[PDB]
Amino acid sequence: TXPGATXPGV
Repeated sequence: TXPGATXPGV
């Protein structure tokens, strides 16, 4: 996720 908590995706 995110970041934080990447994306998704990336």
